[PDB]
Amino acid sequence: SSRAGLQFPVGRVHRLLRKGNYSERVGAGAPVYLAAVLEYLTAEILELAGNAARDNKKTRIIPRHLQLAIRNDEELNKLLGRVTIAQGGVLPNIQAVLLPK
DNA sequence: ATCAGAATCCCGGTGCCGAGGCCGCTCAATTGGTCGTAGACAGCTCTAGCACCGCTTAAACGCACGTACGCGCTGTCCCCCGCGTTTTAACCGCCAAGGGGATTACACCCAAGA
Repeated sequence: SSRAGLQFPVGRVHRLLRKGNYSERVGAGAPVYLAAVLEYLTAEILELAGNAARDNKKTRIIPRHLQLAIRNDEELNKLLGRVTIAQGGVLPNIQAVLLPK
């Protein structure tokens, strides 16, 4: 992790890939790549959640912040389409035909 | 246009259990070395993909006319929209079923074992 400049563990990812019964041999660049991708995804999600929390005057990330960060982003909603977030709720979307005319 | 009215958001205020910081190891991560096979690279090939022509024809577009599905407007009465009353989902103290100490007054005498 220190040689690749990543916060996610490289040895743990390598051990998980070796014990997960995915392939006979595992290279040295695949765990680094997977850890980097996971770290980038986590960083994007956490930044969006922190922005949503700052928009609500909150200092702690709650599942509602994660839901608002995932649903507002198009790519994050496409990647997590069939993903359900517990205690996250939904978006405050009201149809125009239901408003008082 | 205009007001009275219940419903909603932000601020003193507070404290507490969840969020956050620190210590000891020890089992997983790291270093160093010896096998070693799956991976990278060069070579032959012919089959598979690609571009183009000859002859053919049913498919696709413009024309003609109305109409019936498409859609605005109307008469109705309906069954949800919404408030008032407890109640049903559980939460919270005294009866009449029994288990036990206590008694057979008071004072005196005789006989026979450890």
